[PDB]
Formats: sequence, structure tokens, C-alpha cells
Amino acid sequence: VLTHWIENNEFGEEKFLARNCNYCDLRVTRSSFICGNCQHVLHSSCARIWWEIGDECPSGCGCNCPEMFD
Amino acid sequence: GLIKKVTHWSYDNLIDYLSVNPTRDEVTHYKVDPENESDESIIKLHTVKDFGSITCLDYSESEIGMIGVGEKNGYLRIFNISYDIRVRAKKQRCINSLGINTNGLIAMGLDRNKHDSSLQIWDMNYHDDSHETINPMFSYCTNESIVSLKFLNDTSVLAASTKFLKEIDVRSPNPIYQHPTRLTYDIKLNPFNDWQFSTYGDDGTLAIWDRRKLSDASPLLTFEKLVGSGAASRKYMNSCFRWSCVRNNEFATLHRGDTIKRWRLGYYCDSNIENLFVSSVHDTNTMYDRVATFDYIPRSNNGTSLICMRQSGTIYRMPISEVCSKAILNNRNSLLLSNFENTEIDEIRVNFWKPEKLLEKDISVIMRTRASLGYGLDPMNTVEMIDSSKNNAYIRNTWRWIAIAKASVDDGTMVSGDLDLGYEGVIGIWNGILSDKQLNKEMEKIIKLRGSPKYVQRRLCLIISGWDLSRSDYEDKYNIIMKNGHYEKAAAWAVFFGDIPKAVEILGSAKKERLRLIATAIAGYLAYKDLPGNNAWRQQCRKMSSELDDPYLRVIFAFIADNDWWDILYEPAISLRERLGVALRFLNDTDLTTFLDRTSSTVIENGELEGLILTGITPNGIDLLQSYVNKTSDVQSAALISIFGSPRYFRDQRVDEWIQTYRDMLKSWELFSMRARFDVLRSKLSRTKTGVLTADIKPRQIYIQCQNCKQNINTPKYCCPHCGSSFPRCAICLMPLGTSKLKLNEWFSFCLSCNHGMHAGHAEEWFDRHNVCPTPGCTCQCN
Amino acid sequence: MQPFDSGHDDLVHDVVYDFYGRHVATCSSDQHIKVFKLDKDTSNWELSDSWRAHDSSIVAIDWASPEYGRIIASASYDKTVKLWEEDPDQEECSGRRWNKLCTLNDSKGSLYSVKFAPAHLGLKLACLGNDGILRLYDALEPSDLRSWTLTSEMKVLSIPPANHLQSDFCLSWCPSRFSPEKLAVSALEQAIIYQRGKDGKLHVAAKLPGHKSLIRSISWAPSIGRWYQLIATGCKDGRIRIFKITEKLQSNLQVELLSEHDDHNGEVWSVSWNLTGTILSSAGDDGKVRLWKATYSNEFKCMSVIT
Ligand SMILES: [Zn+2]
Ligand SMILES: [Zn+2]
Ligand SMILES: [Zn+2]
Ligand SMILES: [Zn+2]
Ligand SMILES: [Zn+2]
Ligand SMILES: [Zn+2]
Ligand SMILES: [Zn+2]
Repeated sequence: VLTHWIENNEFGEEKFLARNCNYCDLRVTRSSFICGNCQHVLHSSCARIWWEIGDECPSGCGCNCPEMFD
Repeated sequence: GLIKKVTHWSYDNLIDYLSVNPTRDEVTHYKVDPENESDESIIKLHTVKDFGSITCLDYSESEIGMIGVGEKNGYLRIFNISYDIRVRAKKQRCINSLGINTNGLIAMGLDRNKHDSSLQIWDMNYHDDSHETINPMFSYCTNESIVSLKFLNDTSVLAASTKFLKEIDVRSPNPIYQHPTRLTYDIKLNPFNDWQFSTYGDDGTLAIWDRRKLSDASPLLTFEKLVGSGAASRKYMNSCFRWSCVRNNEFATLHRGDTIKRWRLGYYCDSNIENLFVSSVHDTNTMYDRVATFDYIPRSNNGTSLICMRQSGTIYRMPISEVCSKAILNNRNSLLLSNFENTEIDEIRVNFWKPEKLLEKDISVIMRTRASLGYGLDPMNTVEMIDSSKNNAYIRNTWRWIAIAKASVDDGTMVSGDLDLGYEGVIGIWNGILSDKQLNKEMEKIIKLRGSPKYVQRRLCLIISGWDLSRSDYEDKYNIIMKNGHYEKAAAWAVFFGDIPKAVEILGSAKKERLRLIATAIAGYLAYKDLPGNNAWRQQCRKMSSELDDPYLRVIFAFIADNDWWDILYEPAISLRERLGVALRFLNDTDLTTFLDRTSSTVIENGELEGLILTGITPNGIDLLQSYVNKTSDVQSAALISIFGSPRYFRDQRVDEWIQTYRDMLKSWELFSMRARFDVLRSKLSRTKTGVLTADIKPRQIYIQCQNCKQNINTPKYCCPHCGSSFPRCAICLMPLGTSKLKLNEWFSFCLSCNHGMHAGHAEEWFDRHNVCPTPGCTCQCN
Repeated sequence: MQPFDSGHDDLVHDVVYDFYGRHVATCSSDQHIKVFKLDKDTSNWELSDSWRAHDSSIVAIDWASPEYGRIIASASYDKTVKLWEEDPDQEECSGRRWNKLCTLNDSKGSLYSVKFAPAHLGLKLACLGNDGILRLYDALEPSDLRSWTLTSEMKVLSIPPANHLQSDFCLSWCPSRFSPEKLAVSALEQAIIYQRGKDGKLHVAAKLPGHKSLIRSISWAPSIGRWYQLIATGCKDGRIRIFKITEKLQSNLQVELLSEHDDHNGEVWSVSWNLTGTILSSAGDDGKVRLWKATYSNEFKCMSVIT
């Protein structure tokens, strides 16, 4: 099993922000977390912090990631 | 004058100085304590009151106290201050320079003689004590006039003349180089970089020379008319230039006897020779005018004081102020201060005014404290938070109205039908503005969900403002306010509704004697309305309403004294929701229209947050919030209010700017939890009546493959649903991936470097005591 | 006013904060950069790395936005721009914590000011020196932050300054996410606002008037949604000039001076804004630091003064 980034033709800020965490807004390169309903990354510490005080995706796309990452 | 700082002479921390008065008739030895700035530190030890027309002066670093003094007549008196021998040349003429080496070699310059050498150097220990003339070991510069010289090393000596520069070594009669120039006076060497020296000029053209550029042409730096002129006219020059002895590439020039400029230099290497250039000039004004010569004083911690000799010969001490060089401001309202002198950095923390008090009263730290407390998320929580902390009440009132309108929208009220009517304004409902009969009938339907032709619009306005409430619940609200303790507010509401005997009953059941006296005064009204004016009682009530401090008691006295509402509708220190309530209850159509127009036109230009009750979350509401932002620099409330209606109803760039600014501020405060809550709240409030999400979301980023059929393993089991391959297991418990509040034992943590997955709890437990990936054949510190 | 020693052996030229407000970076003329971290427990600033950076005196440094990582753009007097990225798998206070990324050897003169662009422009860089040429450097490829391209090259001076006369340069970008690209360029005795056009090339949009002497520092107030922008300038005269700009070359912009304050009676070396554009802090030749806040009106009035 290997992870593959979604390839999109971007030019500015969003090319850098496509591969960034959605809670701390930093680059993700190690120890990630990937949801399946919405394809948004998170850090390990960011997820273990956010899901204690969270119910939805931190990017606000309307996906209940605790029940829909499968 | 001539001030020369002498080193290697004091065992203690004091620094010794030698001075020559501007009359060139006296030599004084000084000791200056640098740690004390006062003039008592300048101590005068010994004075030698002889000679006459001194032209040069030097000192011996190796042997303590030995000081050579030149003369214009031609005698070089070499003696001690801390014996006394006098020498002269073989042919006596005017001495223009001097130089004492480290081992004991003493040089001399003379004027132009057609039959004698100018540069004559000898030794202290190899001269006869019974002969006045010198015995020069080496003689140079025939038919030349030496103007300045300085010893570079134990052998070589640098010299200068009226048309040439000379660097002559004692081990070879041929000079090293001869550069033609007009700038030869007062050769001074840099105490850090020995390859750079600066000479004066006849017209005052200082030039920082390089030995290597002439050794191999051009000067390294030049300054047209920098120092005072008169080099070739007066042999008694003024030392108005000093190389610094505290830091490199710095020097001081004294201009017009009053100002001192600390020139600083910049250097680069064209790749050993550093092509210098001037970066910054720091000016300092002397304490007293008419200063001829000066010198540095090295202080501790890179400090600098200046010792200066005036034209009268009086010597004082002047310090250099610690000028702040950079004043940047943090996001946490903190001030950083760097100095132009030393390296320590000053910090002002948030923890005329005081700086700490100003930085704690600033709206940046106000917004930071509110965002840490949880401002703007749930409006009832905002109102409770404001009520549980102290000066700000109109924010509490507009958040209370926002809570009322949000409860109305969430309860299904005023969202049904073909007209959305979400967070609309009182001004918008009253103005109206595709069929008039259709909008009237849907307003009637809205009334049916829960005297004047515009009775339906008045009822919608009272529903919006949260005032359509029964009399039993009015009495319950009276009891609630009485239990809270705001008897003035309860009596104000009773006067607003018109039950004056009930107001007297409410105020009479109070523990305050002032409230009881006000209750009696209001009780003097029931049998007193059917009367004309000016009967003393209305006069006293008017004076009270003018002089009293509480605005509720002010408007109570005003209405009870005069039964008119134009003295109540325009009081600025009462709630605009209450003013709208009494205006909708009592005033006529034309009077209500005039009041609404005046109040809306006032609040839109003035930026009052309580004009949102009148104007709603509309483009006019965004204009009101824009004026509030321009007035207060509060983007937090503007964002947290404009998120309720903007992506749902009207696209405008000002709301986007406020949202982006507040999110960047939350990132700068490291409030990631609050930023995520703000984002999910925007996504909750961005849903329309249908349910379509209208807010712009980040695009999808990554998906998981399985390397056999090269497809996604989960559709937007413990096997791939396409090729049937086995998912990798957690390295701790050997349990495979499963596809088809979040616990820490459900989701894998797929590192994107080594592509090795563990469960969340297993990975946290394994990386809590290790820093290596658990799968064999990998080297990746995931966590 | 508790001080901490930076540990530099010579004059500290420029100090800046990061985005989070817990890191500072100090460049100096001892050809060093030291980055300090704000301790959470002891609340006392302590060193993180102390590495020699350039071959001459470093005069201007600037942090990048944290979404692009930890990148420090150091400009010095040796005609170079050096970019430094933090590698976390290295011990603190070593000298190899901040690995070098690139040298921009496209400068023919000693630099004075370097400033990173706002985040919505990407990873853009601005470099100005005594060459009189402004060169914009872009990090186009996010896969490798070691290739930087030179795109915009606008000349701000007719001739370079003399070897002996002093000159000072300061840059300040435009932190407005819903306005076109703007840049403030203080070259000697010229304050120039450079705006991006429809063709993608910068042009002279407007010039801030006044400025009878040499300009020492320029600063752009953070746009927090107001309809007018603010630029603060400190001259070699004692004038803290706050310029008001209204914008409506797709968009034209007009420059109106809001204030001209002479409470320093010297040379205003550094003038800088706050996070929200409310507090203006200025340092002058009188040894005093003056804080400035707007009144009930829009005119600025002096507040508590730190000496
Ligand atoms: Zn993260
Ligand atoms: Zn999502
Ligand atoms: Zn999801
Ligand atoms: Zn498969
Ligand atoms: Zn497991
Ligand atoms: Zn691995
Ligand atoms: Zn890994």
C-alpha cells in the first residue's frame, strides 16, 4: 500500500498548500493520516489533538471523518 | 591640539592620555577612568611647561613613560613623565614629524634641505651622551620635506613628503613604492587592519589609503573637503579625525568644532583588498562648542565616550547615547529594541501612558484574549462570557440579538415559503421591496406559523426584534430581572410597556433607599397625568432627568415628567432593541418611518454594532461592519458576525478579507483549535435552505493505492476490493487494514516517507520510546 | 525592559520575528546569524543555532511564511542572497541546524534590504542594494526549494551611488490578499510603489511625496479590512510620515499624507507597525522610542515614550 498525491495543475499558493496539513497548516511529510470520504491529510499529533475536541473535518468540507474515513 | 591615546602603560583598567595645548607650548599627561562618566575621572598627573611651538609628539610602548617631544626650532626633547635628554640633527632645521618604534628605534623628519637627508633614524642605546647631534644609522629622502611618518613593523617605516608617499624599509636603501599624491599629512593607522591608513589633505581631502593597492594606485576611499584646511600653511594642525578603537571599519570626524560624525564602513571582497564604502553616518552634538581635537575612550560592553580638547585647552568628557536601532512589533504586542552601540537586545512584554499599559490596552491583545476565551462561536456563550467578565455592553446586546435571530432561523421560523428571509433587517422588512400581494400573504403565513395597513410588517419587525411576548411571560421576565438585581432595568421595561403602577410596585419592593425614593416620585404620577405643566413636580422631575447618572432612571423621569416619546427614542445610553420595541409598539406610521430613517442613517455612518438589528446581515450590514472596522480595528467581531449570512446570501470581498485576516491572526496566535472551530462553524452556517454547501473548500489532496491494480482502496473486509490482495498489517499487533469522536485504534498512520502503516495507538506507543520505523529494512524517523 | 545578550562580536544590524512570534533571527557584522527561541517554561530567550553565514557583514534578514517551511532570506554586503532551511534531525546549538539552500549571485552591488512577499503571492522574494536594480526571485517548483528564478527586474535608480556618499534602502510588501501585487521601494530619496500590471510586469504606480532627505525605513500597515492603506516612513529628518492610500494597472491608487510628526528632532532609523496596524513604534536619534495610536479621529497622536 502506497500513498499517491492528487495531481493538479496549480501555479501559486495552492500548489504549496495542496500538500499541507489541514489543522496546523504545515507541510506533511511523515506520520500522516488520510481520510477516504474526503481526501484531506492530517498529522499524527494534529489528529490526536483534534479528534478529542472535534467532530467534522478541520478543513470544513462537511465530512464526519470519525465515521467516514473508510 | 594633539590628543594621543597610549596603551601598554597601565596595569589597572585606567587608560592614560597625553595632550598638547592648542598654543603648542605645553605637554600634559592624563589618566582617564572610563567606567565613570563624570569629569572627576579626567585626572591630570604631571605637566612639563617648556619648549615652545611643538610640532610633533610620540611615545614608546615598550618602555613606560618615555615620551619624545618635537620642536619647531629643531630640538627633540626625549624624557620621562611617569631622565631628560635632548638631541638634535647634524644640520638643525624644523622638525615636522616623529616616530618611536618598539625595540627603541627613533625616527625624525625635517624640512627640505638641498644638502641633507630628511628621514634620519637612530637608536636610543646607540647614541653618544656627549653629542647633541644624532648619529643616523639610515638616511633617506634627500631634498624632501617629511610631513608625517609612522612605524609599521620592527623594520619598515612609512613616510610622506610634499609630493610623494614613501614606505621605506631599513633592510634596503631602495624604497618599496613611491606614489605621487597631494594627500600626505598626518598618517594614522587602523588599530585593527594594518594595511589601511588615512592621510589628511591641503584642502581637507581625507583619504583612507591601502598599502597593497599602491604596492601592486587609486585611493580606497576619498572625502572631498571633509576635515579643516590649513595643512600646508600651519604646522600646528588639529587632529579632528580618529580611527575607532572599539570596533572595526569605524572612524570619527569632527566638523566645524561642534558636531562629531561616527562614519561606518562596508566592505566586500572581489572574489584580499576590501573595496570599502560608507554605509551609515551617525551624528553627535558636542556639549560645548569650539572643539579642535578629540579622542575615543574604550568603555565596557562596546560602549563609547569621547574626550575632547577645546580651543581654550580645557578638556572634558562627552558620552555617546545608546540610540535604539530597530523597533519591531510582535503579534503578541511585544517590542524589540536593538542598539547601535552594543549587542544586547531589549524586550518589552505585554505580560503619558506606560508601554505595558498601552500594549495591554491594545485591541490586538484584546482580540487574542477573546479568541482564547472562545469568542463568537455560540452567541449565547458569547453573551454569558461578556456577562461573566466586567465596559463593553453593546457587543453583548448585538450578540444577544444574533442569538435571538439564530434561534429563529434554527427553529424553522422565517425560513419557510418561497422567501428565505434569513437574518433580514428591520429596515428591510419595513421598506419591503415579485408581487406585493404574494409577499404580504407569505408574511401572513409566517405570522400564522407562530389597526394599521402595515400591521403584518410591524408584527414581522416585532418577531425579528424578539418582542412579541405574552403578558404572563412579561411578568416572568420582570421576576427574572428582579432576581438578577437590575431593578432600574426592570422599572425601565415596565415604563416602556406602560404599566406605571406595576413599575411603582416593582421599585417599591427593593432594598435600596434611593430606589424607594424614586418609587415614591414615580408614584406621584397616576393621578397627575390629567394636568397641565409647570406645577413644580414636573419641574423637579425634569431637573432630575437632567442631572441623574443612570440612563434608565433618566428616561423613566423624562417620560413620567412629559408624556412624549421623542425624549425617549433618542437617548443614546439605552438599548436600541428596547428603543425599536417601544417605537414599534407605540409610534404611528409616519413617526416610526422618521425614527427608523434617522436611526439607520445614524448607525450606518457611525459604525455602531447595534445597528445590525435595524439593517440585518445585508450589504448595508456589511457597510455598517466596515465602518465599525474603520473605527475600532476589530476584525474579529466583523468576521464572526459576517459569517452568518455572507456565503449563504451575498458574495462580497470585504467578508472574505475579514475571514482571511482573522484566520491568519489565529494562525499567528497558534490557535489551531479555534481556527478549526471557525472553519467548521463557517461550513455549518454556509448551508442554504436546501442544504447545498456554498463555502469554498480546499481541494482533495491524497489517496491510497495498493500497488497491484493501482487503484483507490476505499470508495468515496481486510482485502483490496478490486484485486483481492492482502493489506499490510500493523507491525505491533499484526492486524490488517479495514476498508469497505475517533478512537486511537481505528485509523492507520501511513507515513508518506517510508509508506509503513501502524494503528494510531500502536504507533504512538512505539514512537513514545523509539524513533525508528518498525518494519524491517527501513530507516525513517516518523515521529 | 529585561535585556538578553545576542552574543554577537560586533554590531547587530537587523532583527526580525517569525510568524508565530516565538522566534527571532539576528544578523550582524561578525558574518553570523543566530536564531533564538522563546522558551515556554522559563520565558527567557535562548539560542537555537549560531552559524556563520556570509563572507561580509549581513545587514537584512527576513523569515518566510511557515506554510512554506522555515526559510530565512539573508542579504549581506558581499553581493549575495542566502536562503537557509532548518533540518530538524540535528542537535541544537551545533552550526548545521540550518542547511543552506541557494545563493542568488545575480547582484552587482552590496544589498541593504530583503523582504519576503506575502503568502498569497507564493514564495516570492525582493532584493535591493546599491545597484539600483530590484530583482524578484520566485520559487516556482515546490518539489525542490533550491531552484529560484529571476522574473521581474526593474531599475529604481538612474546611476548607482558614489563610493563615499551614504545610501539606505528599505522594502515593504503589501499584506492585502484582495488587492493586486504592490511593493514599496525606498531608494535614497524616492518612495516608489510598484504595482503588477495585466502584462505581468511591474510599473511605477505612485510616488509618496515629501522626503527632503535620505529615507531610512519604510513599513506597510497590515490591511485588516479597512478601505484605506497606511505606509509609515522614517526619514533622516525627524519626520514619521504616515501615508494614506485609497485604491479603487487594473486599479489606480491615490496618495494622501495623513501626518508629519517631528517629535524626534533627529533621524528616524526604524518605524514599524503592529499586527493590527494600531500601534506605530518609531526610534530616532534622540535615544527615544515613541508609540503612536490613532485618536477618535484618524489623525495619529503620540503615546507613551520609551527612552
Ligand atoms: Zn498538522
Ligand atoms: Zn475533509
Ligand atoms: Zn473525511
Ligand atoms: Zn488492488
Ligand atoms: Zn496494530
Ligand atoms: Zn518505514
Ligand atoms: Zn516513515
